Amino acid sequence: GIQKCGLKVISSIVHFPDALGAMDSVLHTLQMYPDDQEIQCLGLSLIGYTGHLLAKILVSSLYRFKDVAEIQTKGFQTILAILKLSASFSKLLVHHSFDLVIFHQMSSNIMEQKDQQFLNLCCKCFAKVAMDDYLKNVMLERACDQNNSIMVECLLLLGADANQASSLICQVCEKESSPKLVELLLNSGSREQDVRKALTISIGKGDSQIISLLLRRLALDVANNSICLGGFCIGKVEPSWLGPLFPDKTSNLRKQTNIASTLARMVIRYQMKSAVEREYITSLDLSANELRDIDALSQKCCISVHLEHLEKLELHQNALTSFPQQLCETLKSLTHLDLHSNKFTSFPSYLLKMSCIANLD
Amino acid sequence: KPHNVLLFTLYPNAAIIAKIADYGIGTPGFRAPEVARGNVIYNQQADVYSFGLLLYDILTTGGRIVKLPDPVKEYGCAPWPMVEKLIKQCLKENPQERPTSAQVFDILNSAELVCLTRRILLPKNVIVECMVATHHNSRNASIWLGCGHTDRGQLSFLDLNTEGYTSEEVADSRILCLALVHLPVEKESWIVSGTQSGTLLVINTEDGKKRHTLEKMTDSVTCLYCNSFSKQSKQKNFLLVGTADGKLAIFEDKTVKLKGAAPLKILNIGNVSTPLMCLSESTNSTERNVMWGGCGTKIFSFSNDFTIQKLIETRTSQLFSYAAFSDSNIITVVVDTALYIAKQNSPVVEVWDKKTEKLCGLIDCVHFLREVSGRVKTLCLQKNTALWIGTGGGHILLLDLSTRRLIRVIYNFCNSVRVMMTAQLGSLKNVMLVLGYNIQSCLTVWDINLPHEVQNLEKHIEVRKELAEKMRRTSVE
Ligand SMILES: CNC(=O)c1cc(Oc2ccc(NC(=O)Nc3cc(C(C)(C)C)nn3-c3ccc4ncccc4c3)c(F)c2)ccn1
Repeated sequence: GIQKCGLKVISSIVHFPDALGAMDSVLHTLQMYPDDQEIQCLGLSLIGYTGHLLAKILVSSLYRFKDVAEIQTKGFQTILAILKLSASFSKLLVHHSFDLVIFHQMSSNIMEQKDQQFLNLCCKCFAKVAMDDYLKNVMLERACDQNNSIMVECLLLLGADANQASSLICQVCEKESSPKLVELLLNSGSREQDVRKALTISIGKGDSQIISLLLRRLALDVANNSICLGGFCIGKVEPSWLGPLFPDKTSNLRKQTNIASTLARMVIRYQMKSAVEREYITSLDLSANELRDIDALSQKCCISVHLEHLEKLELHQNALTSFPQQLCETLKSLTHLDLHSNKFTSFPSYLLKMSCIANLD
Repeated sequence: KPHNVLLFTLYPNAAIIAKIADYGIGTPGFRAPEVARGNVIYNQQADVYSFGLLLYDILTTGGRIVKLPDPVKEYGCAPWPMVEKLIKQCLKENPQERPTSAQVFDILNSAELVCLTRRILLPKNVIVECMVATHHNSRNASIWLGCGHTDRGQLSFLDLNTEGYTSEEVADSRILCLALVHLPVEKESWIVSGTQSGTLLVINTEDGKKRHTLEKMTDSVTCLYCNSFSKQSKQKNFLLVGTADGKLAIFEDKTVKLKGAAPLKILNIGNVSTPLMCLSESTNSTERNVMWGGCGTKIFSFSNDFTIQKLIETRTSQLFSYAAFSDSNIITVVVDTALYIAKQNSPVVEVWDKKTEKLCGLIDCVHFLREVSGRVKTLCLQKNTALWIGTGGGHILLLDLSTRRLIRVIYNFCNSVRVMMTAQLGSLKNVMLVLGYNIQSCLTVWDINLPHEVQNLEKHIEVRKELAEKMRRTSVE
């Protein structure tokens, strides 16, 4: 019990010149006393300069409470000092637990608070670990394993190979994720084959939101005003997927947040300073998707008003059996309809009721 | 031949789109002249003529299918020039003139090739700093470029569709800038330009004889602007003008219709010491009622009531940067979430904040140019957070507002960019018009999707290279 007041005496003597080991002693006490000793563990100066247990004890002490204002800033100053002593400390740091505490503190409403000096030290530590970009890829993998889209954008902006690894996008899409995260991964470069595998995955675990997010990248060309879903082997088709693909002119542009970009700008500055020191869609290709019916297109969710302006519908090389009559009257502006290589048995006469049909196949 | 090219998908952003196959079954239509004569030995260069013929067929969309003529003249098509230059270069009788296949691929790998839509070379005359755009979406697509070689002014009318222009000296004194006002309700489309003597002509593009002169100002004219208070508001439009004596005079678009029209209001923001140079409008809709302008070393922002809302002093800039560059008037101003400022004879760009009225960032174009005089001349900004920078050395810089990084550097097309601004043609597409030196004046039209096209092309070529290397290594293994 006397170790508490003993550490008080220790804090008194460290100010004297040539205090030199006492590092092993205080480490054993910190492992013994979690709360009180760690409150004064800021006295830990540059000592010992290689035991990973010491760094593990440091990070575990920071994370065990993670809600006391002073120990966070004190511990951040301590870890900043030791990484300046040795760059190899950064490797083991991000290896053990650095993400679990860093993401937690920077996402727990770190903004909108008068902690400018606090954020400055955290960004200084960020710019310090930003070196050896392989570590950044590790941080990205860990930041995607959890559902924290607030900091993934920062990692991408600092420069991270999103095609590093079962690639990243398939991992994110396999587990339940947020639309913001998959969007940020698609906007950054990612191999087309990886995106295709991710579409198959999200087809299995039916989720309209992620399906539309991917199809807006694979099979949409805004210049031509055409959906190009040709050969994706989407065994079915739902109007809730093609919904956001169509323009839906009611939608607008709004910057929801900017904290990530500004955070990225200041860590880049700190790294640089440390180095110095109408128009509807008129086509819908559904060919070769191994369909078996299109009955799911009837009084559709916001897709009915958009099909009225379709001027082409490629449905060839599928396996259909009929053409839904309700769709025939909804498609009030077709000119080119393609139905060849399907499996039909009798000509649907009502196909010739379409208002402007001009090329039937 | 086009018969021997296979297509896998029609999606432009695809890894593999076109493929080559020798069907195993030369031809009069596509015979190379060396092969056609037959007194030749096969050389790598021989296929380049066939490739150029393929390019000609693609440009003409198989017009030849159903000493070659001019691709534009023979069959109606978009100019899309540097591909025409490539066709001219490769289709050469001398075998040594044919570029190597690697060279052809490299010059085909340039995103400027896709972005550059049209290029017009004005005949030998005084270069035009003046530039206007047409609001008409009909076949009438033209600009109101103007030059002055004498005391009296002169104007030109150049139609992009017909590629022809008519020029005549109409103004008794030189013109320095122009504005265009459109009132389709009254079907009144008028062009106003200001004389260096200190008066203005307003001229109707429907009838060239509708020429009347406004009231006089003490000193010459620096800039003009025509402000529309959005298309969903009942506010009336105004012709703003900025003179060299700090006079910010407001003409009403209905007042100017009568001869001898009196300006309604005047603001004496500056003087001869700090003359007003330019005006700009806020890109975001949240400040569209707030108009900004660079009155020399001062920046004024005023609401729709013509009362100043904010003043910013540029004399605080030299505390960090060089004094001589900072001690100059601001030439161009871009209004967004952060103000972008370029001043006369300066190679650096300042970033101001509309809230703190304090410097937020510096853009050093000198470093960017040295990476590949450097004085910045003109600016323009678009919705997709990409900024275009015109330099005095004939270079164009592309930056992204998201990261303030360099996207691309454009050169070898003009000697010095004078002005550069966004426009819409008769097909409702948005393009960028750039005017540069060559002294000859050259006009270039660029696609508005230039940064996105650059990024897409870079990613696509990287993907293709990676796939090619991986499959070649797999084949070797
Ligand atoms: C709708 N879909 C279709 O219609 C469709 C049809 C289709 O039919 C075929 C087309 C071409 C080929 N074969 C080749 O192209 N061989 C080839 C390539 C080259 C290159 C690589 C040098 C160009 N050299 N030689 C090649 C090689 C050796 C030869 N020896 C003697 C004579 C000629 C030779 C040519 C084929 F087998 C089938 C394929 C895909 N889709």
